[PDB]
Amino acid sequence: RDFNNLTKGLCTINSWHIYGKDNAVRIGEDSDVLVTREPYVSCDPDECRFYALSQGTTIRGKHSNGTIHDRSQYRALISWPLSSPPTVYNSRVECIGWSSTSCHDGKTRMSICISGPNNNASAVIWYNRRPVTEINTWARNILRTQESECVCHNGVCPVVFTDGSATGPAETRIYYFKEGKILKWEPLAGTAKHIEECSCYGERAEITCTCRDNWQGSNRPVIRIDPVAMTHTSQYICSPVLTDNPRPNDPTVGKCNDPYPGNNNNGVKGFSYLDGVNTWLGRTISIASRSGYEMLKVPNALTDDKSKPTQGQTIVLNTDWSGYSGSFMDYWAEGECYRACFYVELIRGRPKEDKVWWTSNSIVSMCSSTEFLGQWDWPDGAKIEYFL
Amino acid sequence: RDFNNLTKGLCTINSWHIYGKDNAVRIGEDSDVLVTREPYVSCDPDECRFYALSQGTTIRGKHSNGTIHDRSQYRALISWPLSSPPTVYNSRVECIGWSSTSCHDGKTRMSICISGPNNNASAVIWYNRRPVTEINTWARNILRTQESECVCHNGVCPVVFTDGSATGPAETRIYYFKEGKILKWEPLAGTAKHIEECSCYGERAEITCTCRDNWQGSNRPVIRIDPVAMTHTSQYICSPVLTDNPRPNDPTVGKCNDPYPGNNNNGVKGFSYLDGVNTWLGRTISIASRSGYEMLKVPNALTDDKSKPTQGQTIVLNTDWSGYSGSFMDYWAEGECYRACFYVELIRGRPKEDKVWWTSNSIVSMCSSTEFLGQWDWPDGAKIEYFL
Amino acid sequence: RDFNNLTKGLCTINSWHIYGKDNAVRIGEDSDVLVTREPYVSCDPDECRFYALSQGTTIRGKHSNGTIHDRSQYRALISWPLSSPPTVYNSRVECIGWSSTSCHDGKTRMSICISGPNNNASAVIWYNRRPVTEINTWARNILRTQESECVCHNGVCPVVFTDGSATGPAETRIYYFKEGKILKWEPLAGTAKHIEECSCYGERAEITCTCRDNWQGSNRPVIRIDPVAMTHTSQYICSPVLTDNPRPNDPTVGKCNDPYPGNNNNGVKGFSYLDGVNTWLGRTISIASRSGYEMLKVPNALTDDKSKPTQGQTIVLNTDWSGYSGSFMDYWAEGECYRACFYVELIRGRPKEDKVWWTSNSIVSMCSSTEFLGQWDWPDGAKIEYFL
Amino acid sequence: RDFNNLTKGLCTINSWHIYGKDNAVRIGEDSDVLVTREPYVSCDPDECRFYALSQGTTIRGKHSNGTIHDRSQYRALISWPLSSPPTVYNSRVECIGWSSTSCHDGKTRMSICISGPNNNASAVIWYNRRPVTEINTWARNILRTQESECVCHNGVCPVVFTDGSATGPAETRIYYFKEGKILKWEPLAGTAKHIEECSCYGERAEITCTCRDNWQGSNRPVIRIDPVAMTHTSQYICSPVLTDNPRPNDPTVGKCNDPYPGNNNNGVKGFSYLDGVNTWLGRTISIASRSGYEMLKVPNALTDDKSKPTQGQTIVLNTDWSGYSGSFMDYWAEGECYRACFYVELIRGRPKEDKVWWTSNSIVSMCSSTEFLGQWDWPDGAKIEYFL
Ligand SMILES: *[C@@H]1O[C@H](CO)[C@@H](O[C@@H]2O[C@H](CO)[C@@H](O[C@@H]3O[C@H](CO[C@H]4O[C@H](CO)[C@@H](O)[C@H](O[C@H]5O[C@H](CO)[C@@H](O)[C@H](O)[C@@H]5O)[C@@H]4O)[C@@H](O)[C@H](O[C@H]4O[C@H](CO)[C@@H](O)[C@H](O)[C@@H]4O[C@H]4O[C@H](CO)[C@@H](O)[C@H](O)[C@@H]4O[C@H]4O[C@H](CO)[C@@H](O)[C@H](O)[C@@H]4O)[C@@H]3O)[C@H](O)[C@H]2NC(C)=O)[C@H](O)[C@H]1NC(C)=O
Ligand SMILES: *[C@@H]1O[C@H](CO)[C@@H](O[C@@H]2O[C@H](CO)[C@@H](O[C@@H]3O[C@H](CO[C@H]4O[C@H](CO)[C@@H](O)[C@H](O[C@H]5O[C@H](CO)[C@@H](O)[C@H](O)[C@@H]5O)[C@@H]4O)[C@@H](O)[C@H](O[C@H]4O[C@H](CO)[C@@H](O)[C@H](O)[C@@H]4O[C@H]4O[C@H](CO)[C@@H](O)[C@H](O)[C@@H]4O[C@H]4O[C@H](CO)[C@@H](O)[C@H](O)[C@@H]4O)[C@@H]3O)[C@H](O)[C@H]2NC(C)=O)[C@H](O)[C@H]1NC(C)=O
Ligand SMILES: *[C@@H]1O[C@H](CO)[C@@H](O[C@@H]2O[C@H](CO)[C@@H](O[C@@H]3O[C@H](CO[C@H]4O[C@H](CO)[C@@H](O)[C@H](O[C@H]5O[C@H](CO)[C@@H](O)[C@H](O)[C@@H]5O)[C@@H]4O)[C@@H](O)[C@H](O[C@H]4O[C@H](CO)[C@@H](O)[C@H](O)[C@@H]4O[C@H]4O[C@H](CO)[C@@H](O)[C@H](O)[C@@H]4O[C@H]4O[C@H](CO)[C@@H](O)[C@H](O)[C@@H]4O)[C@@H]3O)[C@H](O)[C@H]2NC(C)=O)[C@H](O)[C@H]1NC(C)=O
Ligand SMILES: *[C@@H]1O[C@H](CO)[C@@H](O[C@@H]2O[C@H](CO)[C@@H](O[C@@H]3O[C@H](CO[C@H]4O[C@H](CO)[C@@H](O)[C@H](O[C@H]5O[C@H](CO)[C@@H](O)[C@H](O)[C@@H]5O)[C@@H]4O)[C@@H](O)[C@H](O[C@H]4O[C@H](CO)[C@@H](O)[C@H](O)[C@@H]4O[C@H]4O[C@H](CO)[C@@H](O)[C@H](O)[C@@H]4O[C@H]4O[C@H](CO)[C@@H](O)[C@H](O)[C@@H]4O)[C@@H]3O)[C@H](O)[C@H]2NC(C)=O)[C@H](O)[C@H]1NC(C)=O
Ligand SMILES: *[C@@H]1O[C@H](CO)[C@@H](O[C@@H]2O[C@H](CO)[C@@H](O)[C@H](O)[C@H]2NC(C)=O)[C@H](O)[C@H]1NC(C)=O
Ligand SMILES: CC(=O)N[C@@H]1[C@@H](O)[C@@H](F)[C@](F)(C(=O)O)O[C@H]1[C@H](O)[C@H](O)CO
Ligand SMILES: CC(=O)N[C@@H]1[C@@H](O)[C@@H](F)[C@](F)(C(=O)O)O[C@H]1[C@H](O)[C@H](O)CO
Ligand SMILES: CC(=O)N[C@@H]1[C@@H](O)[C@@H](F)[C@](F)(C(=O)O)O[C@H]1[C@H](O)[C@H](O)CO
Ligand SMILES: CC(=O)N[C@@H]1[C@@H](O)[C@@H](F)[C@](F)(C(=O)O)O[C@H]1[C@H](O)[C@H](O)CO
Ligand SMILES: [Ca+2]
Ligand SMILES: [Ca+2]
Ligand SMILES: [Ca+2]
Ligand SMILES: [Ca+2]
Repeated sequence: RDFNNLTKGLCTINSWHIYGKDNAVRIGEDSDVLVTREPYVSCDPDECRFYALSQGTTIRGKHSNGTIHDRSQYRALISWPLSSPPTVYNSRVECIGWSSTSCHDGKTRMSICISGPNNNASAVIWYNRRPVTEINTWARNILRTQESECVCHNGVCPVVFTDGSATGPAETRIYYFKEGKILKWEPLAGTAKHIEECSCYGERAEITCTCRDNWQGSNRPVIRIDPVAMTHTSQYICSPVLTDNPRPNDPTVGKCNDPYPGNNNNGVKGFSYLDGVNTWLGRTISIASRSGYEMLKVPNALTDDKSKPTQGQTIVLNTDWSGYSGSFMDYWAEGECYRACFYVELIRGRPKEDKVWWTSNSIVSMCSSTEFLGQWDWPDGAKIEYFL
Repeated sequence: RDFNNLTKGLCTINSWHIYGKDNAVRIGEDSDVLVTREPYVSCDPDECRFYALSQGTTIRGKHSNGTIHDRSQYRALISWPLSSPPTVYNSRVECIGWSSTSCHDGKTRMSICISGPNNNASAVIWYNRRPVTEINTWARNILRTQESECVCHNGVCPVVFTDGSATGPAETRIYYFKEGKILKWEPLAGTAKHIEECSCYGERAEITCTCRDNWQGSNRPVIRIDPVAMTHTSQYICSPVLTDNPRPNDPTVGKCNDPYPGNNNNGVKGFSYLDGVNTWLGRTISIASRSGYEMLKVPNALTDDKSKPTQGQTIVLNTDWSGYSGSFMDYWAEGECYRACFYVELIRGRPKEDKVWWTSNSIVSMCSSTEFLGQWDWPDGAKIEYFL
Repeated sequence: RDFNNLTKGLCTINSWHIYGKDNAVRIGEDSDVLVTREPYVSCDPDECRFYALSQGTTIRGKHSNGTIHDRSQYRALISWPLSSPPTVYNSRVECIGWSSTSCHDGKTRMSICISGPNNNASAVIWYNRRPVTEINTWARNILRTQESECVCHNGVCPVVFTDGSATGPAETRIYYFKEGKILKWEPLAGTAKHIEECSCYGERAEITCTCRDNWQGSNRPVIRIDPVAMTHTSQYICSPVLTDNPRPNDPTVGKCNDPYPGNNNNGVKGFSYLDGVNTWLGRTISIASRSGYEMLKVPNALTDDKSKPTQGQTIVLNTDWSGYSGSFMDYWAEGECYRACFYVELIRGRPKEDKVWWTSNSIVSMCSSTEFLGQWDWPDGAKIEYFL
Repeated sequence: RDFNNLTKGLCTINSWHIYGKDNAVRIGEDSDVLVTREPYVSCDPDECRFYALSQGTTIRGKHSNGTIHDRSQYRALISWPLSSPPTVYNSRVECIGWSSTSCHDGKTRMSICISGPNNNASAVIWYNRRPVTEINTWARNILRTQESECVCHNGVCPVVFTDGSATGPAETRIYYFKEGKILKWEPLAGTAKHIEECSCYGERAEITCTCRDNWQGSNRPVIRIDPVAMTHTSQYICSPVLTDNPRPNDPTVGKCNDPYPGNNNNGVKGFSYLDGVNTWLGRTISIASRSGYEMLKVPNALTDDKSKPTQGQTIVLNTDWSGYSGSFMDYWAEGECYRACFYVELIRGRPKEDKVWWTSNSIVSMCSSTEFLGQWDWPDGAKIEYFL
């Protein structure tokens, strides 16, 4: 009924508790589970749901062959109930396309899907489950967006798009939507040199996005957005605890205003919570592949170029596959503070498990606790041999 | 709560954006997807849904053998959520029969199914999901209707029926319903010589239907209906851009008040938006079979017998199957104008793909954008070899 | 919100239009459809649904072997949306048992299931989806009830039960429920000599039930109930158009107050609408087995022992299986009169189709039209060979 | 809208009537039914549902191999509609973990799942389907809880947890929750020597729990809780009718304040209704394995150490498998008293049926009748040979 406002700060993060897990690849071995990738989580005022890009086939279906490809006419943003698997019978299609974001502004949901050939893509912006605005490609090279939820404040929902090269300068724009209409857009500013796949959260009337510099950086770019002024800035996480993948080994000193070098032309969607001493970074455990997942408390990671971990939690062991990770919060929970949450995509099949013809994923998701909770690890759990 | 009134004009159509796609044949290769044909789309005030005639069997079921036949006791109008596939578990049966139409008047939904042997068919008119009126065959030769949504204005929902020959003069009637009760009916008037399968839209208190002349015309007949006076007229699209299928090659000058000759006794359901310079026509790309699909901006197509395209958009490549197409709009969207939409049925299996015993379809649907958006093509996406 | 009152008479019945058909055995050949029998239809104020006794297994499941048996611990009254099939995923369990009835009183639904061994059965009466009353067997020989909907008037819902022999005198009782509580019960009165499986309808504050005399009668017993006085009487349909099965050939004169002889110890659930000249009887076409189904207009069938048909309609051809049939009406439809409806169970598998190990059914249902509509036939449609 | 208060006493229990049965293993032989164990039943004000711990795989899925294990990352508390099976498509995930409880306080539902390795487990307390409180392991040895519903009074919902050895003294705590927040907790008091898996019910402002002494007792410990004072006590059922499993033969005199010896280090979740002369105890019929299930009326079982049965009812024959059993009541039923209900888990597969690689269960549930109803037996009904 009223637009949500980001009026709280982050709760104190002392560990992470289990929130949701769908076991999709395990279940889908013998039931009608859609092939997906690029999942995330997003809340409405009365319900939190899982989101992902469907590949328009089941896992056991013969059409799962070739689902390593990212962009086809058979993809769609779907959502489904928390910790269920994305099945043919319980998945709701939000919009058609192969890159997406979605967020609820307190009154209703905006969802954005991009589709088209590489040189001629377009975003359709849906609001209250109707298409309202369309944006054509501006650089004719894979118009793409967050692949995790956007955040709204007083009806204003900023969204980061990038169009242009994955391996060289690109054109990044921040659109400021309200009711699916464009209030304003800006070209990227500040010192981030390449932006993809922003993972975002809102607190005290500011939106923080941790992104992927695909071109040069193994540290992550950060965009900080003021949704009232509709202005933003960008920099990198200063910390030497480097959080992209693949990446070089951690140094002793990071970079604040440039890419930390050592790996070019590659990366993974990731996230952080940047809140002074209450700062936690996610990363794959492996420097070489999307294997393992950990949370590291790195006080002042954003601003301190020598900051190292003071605490940590294993999410996925290094002998298990991970993938994309991103941020969401239940903005509508009761209580004095916003509880940080994240999900990790657990990718299975190709390219690393190539005895199957498909690529898919399941989801694990955690939220922060002010307790110091015991840790477990949360693998996908499927036996690929079963699919042979 | 109030009856809807057609109080807006059409938005400016500068391209088409993707709206819905169900990927049904791909998904149904390995999940419980009903065999269908004759699909369409229709909105309620709070939801838009996919509609089709079920064949009362799944695609992988052995009973899909023989589903090339149009009329059986196993067919029913079903609806299901936008861009989901029509599954056994998520499909709602509207009514029983093998020819249908459906539309929401602002307060509730009217659905019409016709069933029976060829010589003794009957329409049952359902309103608020209860049968209210029944109409017996008047020419004892396949009583049949639109196979796409009707349109209502102030409670009045006109519906075009035809009973009689597919290959010679037939008896076409326009019924004017309100709350499922017949207010009036008229025999066809004006210069259209044969009418089937009207695709209709409403704007500024008038309903425009683009139909199929199965007997003689490769140009399409048009019925224009005044739902307040409850009167109508008919003519043909004047344009030489001919839009039935199969059809002769395009001439330089069309016919306004007679069938454009060259193909007899055949056709496909299609549609147009006829709005002065804002006029767009759909057609299969092939003149010979239901292959490919394009949208052509043909200013004044209705009234100008020399009008040629000034713009276009590919929907389905000519190396992919199409099928029926039709019109719908979300009459309940907020905004100053009605956004034109359409769907294309993508038919698979028999008669052209005859290594399978079944015939089915998936759906793609688009709405108009006031942007000039990049184009993609939208095939069914299924590999028939997988079903062998 | 208010209790429904039977304030209307029957509409004029001039033919029957198709209402619902689930095609369950066809669909269930390759999807998760529950094995059922003893189906019926019943309306709530906002929805009409299909009802049946599940056998607690799918048709393709190995546990369908043996489902020819009527009474097991694996049976339950289920309901599901009109013209859908009873699937594992869309069926709601009303109550547990192997004999049932159900009806909505205008405020909420009463459902009754009987379970137990033959000598120790009990009815549980559910109201607003909670168990409220229980009734123990009184004759220790298969306590059993209607297998089709009950009818309510001002909160009073009479229900006919029989306990005792199927082939000799039994103890039949009429319970008068309100909010699931017993207001009163009576032993059977009038001249009916054996009662099973009453099919009931309500009009002008009276409830009429057409039942099965299993012991001696090939004419059907009738119970007429006054739900305000909570009293009833019974007789037989006088007409020589005999409507049980199996049955002797039709004579020229029937019996009003005794069983019409010729077949002993056998029968089928059936129904009629007894309304002076507006009287229609259902019967299987075959005198020998549950094959075919027709509706016959037999003016004054109840009271005229020489009355013969003046009109008719084929529902199921004599080369197709039928089964149980029963009455229901949408008491909540708008309009000046109650539209008569019925369903026919289309039984497949054992005992007549014994190359399969299972017995199941699909449903067809019709309502009356004041038009003279063309007729079709409505078989189950499944090919048993597909299940071999 | 208001918190529920335990203002009624128990109805008179004169027998048990059938309430719910899901036939899950039968149905799941050929449909997408999740593998489960540790089921229970719990009501909301408008709906009663089945609950269990999923194993994150279907029964026919290859991942069912190994589901004899109790604790994995693939488990979750799920709920589903009464007497449906827990399917992939109709199951709602309450929370992630391998030990649980859940109860509705009149305004909304609290659910609690525990997850983690054996030495580092944690409880997450969800309220209104959001995580609110987390509790870390205190004895670093499988933190575990009830595995059946909790009970609330005026917003206060006590919950029994145990952390520590299964075969020696452990640390049991009673947490008093309100809106998912901890109001208070107490260490176990009174004379019970070991507590696991409390089955609880509420009447006249007191909560009674019948638990499992795994270490020494074949009589059951009882905890009685005052949810207004937030205090409790504990003792054993005095009766010589011993109700754990496995167990020695029944003696003539029981123990009130110590474990009845004869079996060490083993047991089964069970329940009783302790209400003076209106006292009923459940037990497996076999003393040696989880086979058979009966209800025994044992007047004053709680307080009389020589009390023997005066009445009984067979629930499951001794030639059929049983398992866990527990208590629930519909606190929101209308009427002068609370109707006692219980469920029995019918375990199938390993360890006793070891030709299959999986372990799963179905559910049967009964409520009390003030009639003396005939008895049936209620086995799972599945043929294990079908799964070979
Ligand atoms: C029950 O549950 C408990 C809660 O989960 C669990 O306890 C938790 O245990 C985990 C696992 O050990 C702890 O996580 C670690 O935390 C480390 C930080 O803590 C240390 O440093 C602080 C500052 O100097 C100290 O304050 C702190 O001391 C305090 O706490 C102690 C408890 O553990 C207590 O005993 C003390 O008294 C004191 O009060 C403590 O000494 C953190 O450093 C560590 O992360 C690094 O190590 C991991 C390898 O294990 C890496 O995977 C990770 O990436 C980090 O190392 C990498 O990066 C560093 C920073 O850049 C580099 O310096 C390293 O060299 C290393 O770099 C290599 O690896 C990278 C990754 O592959 C690569 O990219 C690089 O290039 C390079 O190759 C870890 O997070 C956790 O904090 C505990 N939580 C709590 C509340 O105690 C308990 O164990 C469970 N109990 C049981 C019985 O099972
Ligand atoms: C990114 O996305 C962009 C947006 O989609 C995309 O640009 C789009 O490109 C398509 C594909 O080319 C364009 O569609 C065509 O539009 C044609 C009309 O435009 C021409 O004519 C106008 C009037 O004379 C001119 O105003 C116009 O010029 C303007 O626009 C230009 C941009 O393209 C620009 O460069 C200029 O500066 C200027 O400002 C332009 O010249 C339209 O004619 C065409 O349709 C015909 O051709 C198709 C074959 O491609 C047929 O399939 C179709 O049916 C039409 O031809 C048939 O029918 C005609 C009419 O009857 C006959 O005359 C023909 O002979 C032919 O008949 C045969 O075929 C029939 C079908 O099988 C058969 O039935 C007959 O019997 C016979 O056999 C097409 O629609 C589109 O408008 C562009 N949109 C926009 C906004 O620009 C861009 O390419 C993408 N970019 C990248 C990098 O990939
Ligand atoms: C398009 O749709 C139309 C609507 O459905 C359809 O027309 C319908 O056609 C059907 C099929 O013929 C009609 O049903 C029959 O109706 C018979 C009654 O009507 C006759 O008798 C009346 C009174 O004497 C006359 O008023 C009436 O005349 C009027 O109507 C005529 C239209 O048909 C018109 O032409 C006239 O001008 C006039 O105005 C008419 O003559 C009815 O008797 C019949 O049922 C019996 O026959 C069936 C066999 O076909 C049996 O299956 C059925 O059980 C009945 O016979 C059995 O029982 C009788 C009574 O006991 C016995 O006397 C018989 O001997 C027989 O008994 C044997 O069989 C039993 C069953 O197996 C067995 O149990 C016994 O032991 C014994 O073995 C049938 O219902 C229908 O009324 C028409 N409806 C309308 C509105 O016209 C039209 O055909 C379709 N059009 C096309 C082009 O396809
Ligand atoms: C239709 O439905 C009817 C309703 O269900 C059904 O009638 C019911 O029948 C059952 C099955 O018989 C009855 O259950 C039993 O009830 C016994 C108690 O009743 C007796 O004792 C009372 C007190 O002394 C008497 O008041 C009572 O008399 C009254 O009622 C009679 C009706 O039956 C009537 O005829 C009389 O006139 C009178 O008015 C009656 O005599 C109860 O004792 C019994 O349970 C024990 O026996 C079972 C074996 O069948 C065990 O499985 C069970 O565990 C109990 O025995 C074990 O434990 C005892 C206590 O500790 C020990 O003393 C025993 O030795 C034994 O111990 C061994 O076994 C244990 C379990 O394995 C093991 O752990 C031990 O270590 C040891 O090895 C049973 O519950 C029921 O009450 C009837 N209900 C009603 C309302 O009548 C009727 O039969 C059905 N009709 C048809 C036609 O099918
Ligand atoms: C059916 O008839 C009964 C009996 O007349 C109606 O019941 C009355 O309803 C009114 C207003 O809702 C009450 O205030 C009276 O107390 C009712 N009872 C009696 C015994 O008079 C009932 O409303 C009618 N049902 C419908 C749908 O109109
Ligand atoms: C799931 C898995 O098996 N992940 C492993 C790690 O356990 C570790 F062994 C590692 F060496 C590493 O990168 O850290 O290799 C990866 C992985 O095999 C490769 O990077 C790519 O093939
Ligand atoms: C899907 C497909 O393959 N469509 C093709 C067109 O690609 C083209 F090649 C064409 F020649 C034509 O009609 O335009 O043939 C049709 C088709 O094969 C036939 O008309 C009928 O068999
Ligand atoms: C479905 C079917 O085939 N029904 C037929 C009728 O078509 C007819 F041929 C008849 F003779 C008859 O009873 O009327 O036989 C029955 C049936 O075969 C038997 O009664 C029992 O086996
Ligand atoms: C289901 C079943 O077959 N249960 C039987 C009882 O019928 C009975 F025979 C009994 F001896 C007994 O314990 O009471 O054995 C058990 C069981 O086989 C074992 O205890 C463990 O293997
Ligand atoms: Ca990078
Ligand atoms: Ca034509
Ligand atoms: Ca009989
Ligand atoms: Ca024990």
